[PDB]
Amino acid sequence: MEEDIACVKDLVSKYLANNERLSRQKLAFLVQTEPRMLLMEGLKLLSLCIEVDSCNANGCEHNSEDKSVERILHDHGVLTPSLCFVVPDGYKLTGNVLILLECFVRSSPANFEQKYVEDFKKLEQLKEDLKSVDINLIPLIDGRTSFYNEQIPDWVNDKLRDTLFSLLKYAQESNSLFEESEYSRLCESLSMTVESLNALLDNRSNHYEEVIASCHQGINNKLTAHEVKLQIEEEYQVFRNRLRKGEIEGQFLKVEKNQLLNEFNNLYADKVAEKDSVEHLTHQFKRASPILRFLYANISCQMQCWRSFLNKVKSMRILNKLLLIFDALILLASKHDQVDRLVSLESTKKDLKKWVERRQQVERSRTMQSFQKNQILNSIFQKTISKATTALRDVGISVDHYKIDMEVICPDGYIMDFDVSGVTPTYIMGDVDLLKTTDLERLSSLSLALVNSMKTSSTVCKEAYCQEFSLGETEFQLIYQKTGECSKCYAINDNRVGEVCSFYADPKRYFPAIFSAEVLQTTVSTMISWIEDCNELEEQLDKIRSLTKMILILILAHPSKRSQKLLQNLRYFIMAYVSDYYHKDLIDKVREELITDVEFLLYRLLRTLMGLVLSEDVKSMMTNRFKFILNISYMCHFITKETPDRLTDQIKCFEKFLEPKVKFGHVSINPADTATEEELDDMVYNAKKFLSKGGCTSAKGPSYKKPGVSKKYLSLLTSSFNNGSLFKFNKLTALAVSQLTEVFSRKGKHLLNKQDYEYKVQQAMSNLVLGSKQHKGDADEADLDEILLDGGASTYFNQLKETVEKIVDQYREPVTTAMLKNLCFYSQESPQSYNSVGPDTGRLKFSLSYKEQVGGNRELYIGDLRTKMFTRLIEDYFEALSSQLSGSCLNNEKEFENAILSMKLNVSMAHVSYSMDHSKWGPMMCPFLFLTVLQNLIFLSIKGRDYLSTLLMWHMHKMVEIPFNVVSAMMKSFIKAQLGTKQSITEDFFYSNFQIGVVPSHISSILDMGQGILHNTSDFYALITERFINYAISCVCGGTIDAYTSSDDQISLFDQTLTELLHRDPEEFRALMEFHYYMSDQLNKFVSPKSVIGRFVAEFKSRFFVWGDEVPLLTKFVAAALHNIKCKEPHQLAETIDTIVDQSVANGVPVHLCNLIQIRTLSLLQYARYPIDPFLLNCETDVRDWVDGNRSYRIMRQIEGLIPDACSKIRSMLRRLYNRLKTGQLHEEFTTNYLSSEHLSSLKNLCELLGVEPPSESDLEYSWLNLAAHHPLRMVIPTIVKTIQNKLSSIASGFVGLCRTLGSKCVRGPNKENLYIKSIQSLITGTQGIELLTNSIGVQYWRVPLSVVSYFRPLLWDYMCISLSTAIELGAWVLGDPGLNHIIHSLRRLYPSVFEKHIIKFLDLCVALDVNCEALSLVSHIVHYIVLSSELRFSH
Ligand SMILES: [Mn+2]
Repeated sequence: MEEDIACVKDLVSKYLANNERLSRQKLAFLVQTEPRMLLMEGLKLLSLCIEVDSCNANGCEHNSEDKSVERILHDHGVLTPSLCFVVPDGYKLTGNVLILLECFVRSSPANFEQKYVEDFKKLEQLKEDLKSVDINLIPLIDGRTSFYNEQIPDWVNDKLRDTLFSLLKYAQESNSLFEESEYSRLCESLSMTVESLNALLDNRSNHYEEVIASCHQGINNKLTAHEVKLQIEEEYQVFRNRLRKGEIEGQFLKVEKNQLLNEFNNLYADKVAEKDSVEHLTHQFKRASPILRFLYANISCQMQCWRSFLNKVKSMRILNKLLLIFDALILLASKHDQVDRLVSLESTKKDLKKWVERRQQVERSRTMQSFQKNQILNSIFQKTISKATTALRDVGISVDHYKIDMEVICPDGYIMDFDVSGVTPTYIMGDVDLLKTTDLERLSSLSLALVNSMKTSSTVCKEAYCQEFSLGETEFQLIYQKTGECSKCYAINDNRVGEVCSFYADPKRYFPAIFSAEVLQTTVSTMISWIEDCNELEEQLDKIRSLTKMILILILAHPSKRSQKLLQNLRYFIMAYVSDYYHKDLIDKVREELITDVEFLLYRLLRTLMGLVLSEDVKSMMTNRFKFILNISYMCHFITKETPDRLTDQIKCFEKFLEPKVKFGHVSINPADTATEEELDDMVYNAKKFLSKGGCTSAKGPSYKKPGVSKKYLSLLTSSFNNGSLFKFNKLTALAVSQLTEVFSRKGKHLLNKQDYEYKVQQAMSNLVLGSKQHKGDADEADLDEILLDGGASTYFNQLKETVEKIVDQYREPVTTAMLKNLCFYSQESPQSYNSVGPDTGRLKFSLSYKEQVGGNRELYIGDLRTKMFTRLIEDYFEALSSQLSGSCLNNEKEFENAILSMKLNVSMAHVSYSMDHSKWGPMMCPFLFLTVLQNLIFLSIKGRDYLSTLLMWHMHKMVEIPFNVVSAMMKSFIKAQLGTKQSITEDFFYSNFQIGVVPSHISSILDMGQGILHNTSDFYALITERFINYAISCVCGGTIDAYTSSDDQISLFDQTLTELLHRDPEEFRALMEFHYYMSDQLNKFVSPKSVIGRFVAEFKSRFFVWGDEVPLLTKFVAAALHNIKCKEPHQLAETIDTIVDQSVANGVPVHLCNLIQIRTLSLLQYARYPIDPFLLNCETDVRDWVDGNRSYRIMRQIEGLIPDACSKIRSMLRRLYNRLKTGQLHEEFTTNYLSSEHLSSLKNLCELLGVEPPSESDLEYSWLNLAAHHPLRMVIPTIVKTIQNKLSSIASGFVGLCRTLGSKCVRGPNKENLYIKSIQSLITGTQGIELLTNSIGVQYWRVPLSVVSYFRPLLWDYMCISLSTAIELGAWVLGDPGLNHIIHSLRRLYPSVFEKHIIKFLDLCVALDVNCEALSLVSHIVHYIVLSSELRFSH
């Protein structure tokens, strides 16, 4: 035993680095002969060296004596109260800023992220607590995946761990101490960790057997193919016989196009007259809304230089009264600009009324008088301007400042009297034709004004803030009082006469109309040219044009979810109108609640448009009008989707989640990590009730909306599948709350002047009453007591105790190797012996949230990494099972493409195409149903499926978290209803009767199946059920039905037999479809009322197909392109925009909109003072050759259009090179002639090698600004390394941030110093070369670079490498006339990168051409199209 101990002490005696504290640990280490003490001092040595590399790597002072944070601040003299006992690894105190460091090692990813978020939550607790002791805390977590360090070699450490593990093999150690929980925890903690985990005990406590018994209750799952057919035929015959006087006929009808219009016009008859002329509509429209009234009317430099200079100088450092001095300078500039702001809009966009200005000026002059005469004011002005001029000497000067020296020359001889004497002398309805752009231009100006008004800094009569926007030789002013991001009251006014219009909106919703002026008009023109018929010319096109323009402008002027949902129900309605058989309950889901009298006007416009489009004599064509109406809906897709209200949307999504639960009757209250008797009993009872589902054999069978699957149909399905025939200060604020509640009760003379008081008492009550109802945890899954600890981070414990007891009193009136070994060596809590309910660590803890979608708030389920891995295991197991099948279509592009081909082929033969959407696919499904359909299968090649069964059972008992905002709002509502509108909905009564007991926080039920958590299981089940139902229908009527399913929206294709049947017998077809509805409803596959069947359109995955061509679907992609401008480096922003435009042009959207959207994006970049370099965004005025072309191709195209003749010589030399780039002249000579070090001498030698030399004295004269020539642009080394490392707010706020960062410290230099863009512009200013732009791109300028400014980059080298990449990528026609293998190859070429970053024919060249430049789309593209005939003939 002691031989290998002497070998490992010899090993430490050889391979240890010389450290004194490690010689102290070596001194206590080598004197130990006990193996547990050798393991403790050895792992303490290793984790101690981890703390050495952590504290020395992060610069923190090492905590060796296990000093707490209160000990750290206690030794520094910072008095803290009794806080949480946390022992950090390293600490560093710098003034009032403390830095804490904690490090750990984990082998498994779940314990790594788990201890990561546990230590993250503890350091956020210390962050808020020491923030309440006024200390800015900087937490640092150094989590390491390996046991390596900077002290012991790798194989020596592996020999150490294999030596200690070679000491763990003896039995007397584990028999003596360190029992099998800590022994398996230690031995598995030192492992290198998986399907079918088997290191468990599987203590099923008589519960799994009961569920298996309830699953095999009456299901045969063993029948042959002779009883199934007879059973199905008998049941269908009984159903048909019942369909005469019994069942509700499946609620299927037959379209009467005129009746649908007469029902849509009379729909929603709250207050709408069904007689509206176009002229009266326009008259009401141009005077409808105050914003709408602001446009459609009959309206009719030294100051801005000073304003900008003052802003930029005030921003950084100058002082800290300052605003007073700046406003005084503004008044002097205005009074000297006598011969257009009047209220003197000062810095930060604020104005003063010229009255208190004189008063505080008198006060300042009197204070300066007592400092013992107008010259002292001028002297202060020179002091301030001198500080300004030196701060601008730093890097600015007279950079386009246009002679700010006026206040230096004129007022030297000068006066309050002059100022006041200069200040003292200083309908809404119209007819603007709907043919010009003035309306849209005014809308764009107002939208830009709002978006820029969002940028208020908010530091520290009419003292509100103002923004400016100009017009056709006039200058308006927007006024707003409250800053921030919330909806406010805005006022548009002028200075001439009144014109003070007012409204109340939200600024961050008006983004999609900032610079869109020629885009929308072209969309409208295309939509109308789509309707160039031979019948609607009789005075109808102008009405349609006015209607579409009014619709667009009303949508863009008023963003509201109501109009969005209205036009979505409109696309559903038109899909139903064009079809053959629609659902009877359709119009119930098309009517909505509309308010504010604007949505009613929108509905009147839509009704008139539908009447003008779908009147008599339409039988000429139908495709164009259908496409037009679809485009009007996806024109409602223009509205920004940014959750206009958070709390109401969360309440609504939670209500949609919970209503079907209480309708069933299995809502549970918070359990605690265990399994009591009553909940298991009611679980089994409701699982049995889930299977009752009385069929049509009874007298009340077709309930048609109740969840639950019938036992007989499930048994039939399982039997047909197993047979080879289916698929083959606290006290004072609390007393303030109490006295204000007393006021609310009795003292009502002062009605409401306590808004801020209302907020603070609301927050106090919500934090206080929820402090006594902590809804106990004991799981520590990173989110159980956050907000209650934020509110509690500044409060004492006994304080909370006395507050909660006094508030309930006043509320009753109106009515050991455990801890020292955890942090060093072994991991966190690991899965242990689990019951049939949970993993013995939790109970599959999930949490709910809402998702932003243009249609409706989708539900989202989020969980821990452990649960995520369990669900991923179930997911890919069922994914393998489904890939063994073929009918499914979720993610495999091959089968989806096959579905598209089959759909096209079927529609081309004028057959019937059934569409199907399933309502409430989330809640109506159930994991128990999955367990029951799985347990009754065969699946020949077994054992190991019991693990899958218990995993699926873990989902049977799962928990969801109610957000704290919801329960706080419910408590406020209950208090308001108890102290002081009687519309108690089911959820409110549920919350109230729960509050009578204990408040609920966690919910557990049966039929939840959180969306996305079990996606592939749902796909598998839906595939099986759809195939079985189609087989049943083909057996009943002798037909053939194909199906394609995506787990929510499915399509079905009927053969010629069913089409002939529909053409011959409508009654049998209606009976067959009602029987399909009955079958799909017996199993939990409820059909949504939006499902329509017909032979004109096919609805699948938001892609519509008709006979002939396919729907171009323009406006959806147009409005998508107008959106999504985030806060990134504008190169990546242009990448994203070009990708979206490439998808759009892969579609049917006419090219002319590509160029317009790109011009809009370039204008948005121009407005942000960001140099329009050529490599930023693609060329414009594009040819129709967006096919077979990459982004590099379009960059090459714009450079060739930008260079008249040199590109021709470059193309000639490159063709001669590519002819020599073949065998015999391999790239080794070229890669050795790379020469990316000094200059373009490589190309000089290449062109002089085989002919024409380049035209010098003009080639180097062309160069562009690469601002990221040394480092990327920061905002608060090639790209290959970024790809290797990646291998392992609102939308308007993004644009606001983009404009903010591009003005502040953004770019840095080769000296590790930050600077501005205007810094570079003031650095060049000329010096042999001026911008020399061409069509809006400020590019192409240099004379002879050869040491002060290296930000430039020649055009010829970039064009050369990009042309080489484009040529080797695709084709050789581009020179005409108008994953891991790459890593291995980069390791082969780059010698020093082998020890720095390790973790065929032309690949060497393409990877070589990426180390120098970073934006030429190489790595991104390495790892169908519909074009018009005329645009193709326009191609070159
Ligand atoms: Mn659908």
